[PDB]
Amino acid sequence: PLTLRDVSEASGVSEMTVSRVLRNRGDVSDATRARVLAAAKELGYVPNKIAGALASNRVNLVAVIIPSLSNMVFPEVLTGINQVLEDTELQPVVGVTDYLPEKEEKVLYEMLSWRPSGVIIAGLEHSEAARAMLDAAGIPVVEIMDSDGKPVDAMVGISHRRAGREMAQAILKAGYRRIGFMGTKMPLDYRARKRFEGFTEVLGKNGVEIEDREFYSGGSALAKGREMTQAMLERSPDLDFLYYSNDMIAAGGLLYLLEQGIDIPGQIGLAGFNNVELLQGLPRKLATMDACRLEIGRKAAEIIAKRLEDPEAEIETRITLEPKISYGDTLKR
Amino acid sequence: PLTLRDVSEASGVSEMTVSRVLRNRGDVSDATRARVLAAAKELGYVPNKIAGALASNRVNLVAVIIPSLSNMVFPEVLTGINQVLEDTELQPVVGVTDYLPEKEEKVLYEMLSWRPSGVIIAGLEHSEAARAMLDAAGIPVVEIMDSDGKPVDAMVGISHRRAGREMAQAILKAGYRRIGFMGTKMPLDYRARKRFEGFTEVLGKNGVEIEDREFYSGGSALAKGREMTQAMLERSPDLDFLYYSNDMIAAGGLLYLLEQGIDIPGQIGLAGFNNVELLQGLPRKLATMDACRLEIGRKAAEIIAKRLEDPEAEIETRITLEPKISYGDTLKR
Repeated sequence: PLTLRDVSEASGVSEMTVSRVLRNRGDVSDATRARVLAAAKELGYVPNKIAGALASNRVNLVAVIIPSLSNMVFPEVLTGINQVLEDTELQPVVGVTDYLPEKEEKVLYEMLSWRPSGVIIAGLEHSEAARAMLDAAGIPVVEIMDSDGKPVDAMVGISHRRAGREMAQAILKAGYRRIGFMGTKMPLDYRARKRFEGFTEVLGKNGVEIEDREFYSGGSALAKGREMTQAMLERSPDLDFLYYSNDMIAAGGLLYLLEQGIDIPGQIGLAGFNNVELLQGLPRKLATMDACRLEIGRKAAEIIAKRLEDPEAEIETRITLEPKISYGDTLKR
Repeated sequence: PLTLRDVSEASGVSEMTVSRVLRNRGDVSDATRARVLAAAKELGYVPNKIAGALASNRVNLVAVIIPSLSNMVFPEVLTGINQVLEDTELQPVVGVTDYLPEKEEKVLYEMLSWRPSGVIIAGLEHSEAARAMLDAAGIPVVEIMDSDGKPVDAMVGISHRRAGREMAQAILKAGYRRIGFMGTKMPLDYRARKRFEGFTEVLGKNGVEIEDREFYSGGSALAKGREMTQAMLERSPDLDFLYYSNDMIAAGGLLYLLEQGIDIPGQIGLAGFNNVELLQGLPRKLATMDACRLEIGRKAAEIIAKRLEDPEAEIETRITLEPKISYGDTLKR
């Protein structure tokens, strides 16, 4: 339970003092200061830093609202965020939405009621109520991962539309026909859907129609990649190329194909998305594209950091990154 | 920055009434209570719920302090925490510590200054002050994952010493001699070290020892497991079993061996720890032991939830889970 009337018995000081020192209030000699502070540090007493008004006087909490920590996209984004804010000032905290508009709305509401200093949130699609909240927050807001839309305030991401188009072009160039696509967390993941639309736009444009497609509404996973790939290949045995919404499922498909002794890319080419580290420990190098996860995280915390230092900041807020396709050895012939 | 006045003018009622609807203090009819709430949502207004000082008045935040989100262990614990708190008015928030004591203390301090309603923190080893804060807090505190040492308050986990000891029992029994051990994130990960210890013991008491051993200071990685394993069969090509600190690196080693066309557990068997979903997508089924990730998180949340609704309750706060080894391929023989 421990409280103030306890820092006194140790600090041995009146009652009055303790406060005047904990929040840098009065003068108090350089000795009486580190006198009570060190007394409370022995007890484990931590000053109440939240007791305070609405905006203007906010807590050092930076709200990081993302869809999932189960893939391997955001763990890296958060790592970027931390490095930048590690310059002890603001404290990043993560809230998970599971891609549900409804839960994103409920989570942002909760965190906003705590009066944070900043908000870093994933994607550009939100419910009407959630969008209204990000608009009426008197604090900086950085929407991350996607730049195929209209940001509320700040933005840092890549164009998923492009990601899809580029991959489709490289595959057409490489000479594949009879494609086939597999994606997870659909239709909830708006970015994966955009990548698929970019892909689709180019193929049709060149008179090509995807031969087969498999969409799973649940989460990404290695097992799911093996399952979908084997199911699709039995359904459409003559496909020469498989495009996955992400590296994880692609990895699962890779291991299944190799296990079946199929020639990659001789018979079948493959490509995924995100360029996660896990790709470096596989027997073959999967074609993919870097989602720029680390940089997006560092840059997002970079904005919020400046904004809070110099209100009149006056610096770039909407950043669009353009990663390149890592070809590996599963696409080019 | 929107204010009550904004909600009042768009609602048609007095700020005093808006406040009573929001602070849920009045006796306002549901017709006007609904008109006010409906107006707050159109505007994007979020009520400041941080008007409570120190002990007695806490925010509805649940501090979830863990070391990493980059392994494949904690995202799952978090899912379990979320499932249980889904019902409640509590909102879990995560803080990463990178396994560093000094940093765990900084994160714990910051969050404790926001006066949370509960704390879920990984492990039993904390700095002097960090441990003191946890005990000075007047809230439910649950230490998760490790059940070895002594807790400050609540606890949910497994004995990592037992884990290593059990995996040693099964290994020796199957005939293996000349064991190799690979670990990652040591000496930062106390729990992995505890597993290595119980593993050693059973082996030393049976007159057996690790032929080749390599500890790694960095993070788990499928690629790292791959490199490590290759540098060990090149250094000591006569090993017959490889025990890994976690499944991530084990999976890397596994793929490598099957790539080298060797038989498992024919020429050499292998095992890990955690039992991550990723294992489900591999060509062979790696022997390992469940870390009870999901269950631990649900149970920690449950403890915090029940101790918040009825501080007088009296419930099981010290829980030790006992998972059993998961065989299949790679070990039995």
